[PDB]
Amino acid sequence: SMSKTIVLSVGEATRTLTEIQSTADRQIFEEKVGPLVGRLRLTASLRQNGAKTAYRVNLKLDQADVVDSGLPKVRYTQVWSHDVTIVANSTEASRKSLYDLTKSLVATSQVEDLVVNLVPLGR
Amino acid sequence: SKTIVLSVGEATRTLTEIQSTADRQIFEEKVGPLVGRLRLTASLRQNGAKTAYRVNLKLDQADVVDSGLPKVRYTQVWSHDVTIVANSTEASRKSLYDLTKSLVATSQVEDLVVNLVPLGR
RNA sequence: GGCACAGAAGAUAUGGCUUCGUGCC
Repeated sequence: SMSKTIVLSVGEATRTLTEIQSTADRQIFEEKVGPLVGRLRLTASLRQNGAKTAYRVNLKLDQADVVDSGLPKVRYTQVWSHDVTIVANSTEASRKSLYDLTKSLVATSQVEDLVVNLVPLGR
Repeated sequence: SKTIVLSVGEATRTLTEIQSTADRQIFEEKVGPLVGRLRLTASLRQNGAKTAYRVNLKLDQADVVDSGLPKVRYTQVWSHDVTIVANSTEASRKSLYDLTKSLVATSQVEDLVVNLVPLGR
């Protein structure tokens, strides 16, 4: 209850990423299940540019593939990172619109097909 | 012609392909002035080793104020970089897809992008 | 020379870029 988390729902299941590191710049959430190697991990950071005219949100989801013939071992890692440029004097509506448009984009079957089957966008 | 349709509430935005190369495509919302049209750029490439693919997706949103003559004030962007291992299971790829679908839909992520509120509750 | 790197920093984004690091021919 008291560790901070982000909870991801995939259909009927939910997957809780527990915060394992927090610094002024950066945050790391990891899923507390399974082998200690290759746990699902979310790295997130917020940063201003030198001019203080824009922000950069970085989010990075690392999904490792662990095989366990004896003791566990990460075979490979697949990653989906995000890089969001927010302008400091932007209207809130402009940021909500970017968010709304991306939530829709990622939710499309076309983007599912691209990532899962390498099928080009456009129908 | 080729399109992708995005749905916000009861509204839709139709992005239409205006360009393609062997490994890149550019979609715009072909509505209104040419100034500041919503744009999606999509790329697919291989590893140096040919053991992985990188998918790049980038949404550029200009802020246009139309007081007679349109002008871009600023542009905000949300880009994605996806690393897909070549020999991987469809299940593992679909899982990463679903986890990210869910990640972006969280109100924590909205709070981050819209209000700069750090993640974790 | 050429190439690799989910190495680091910068960039409101042809961000298919720049610089720096490390490694392979």
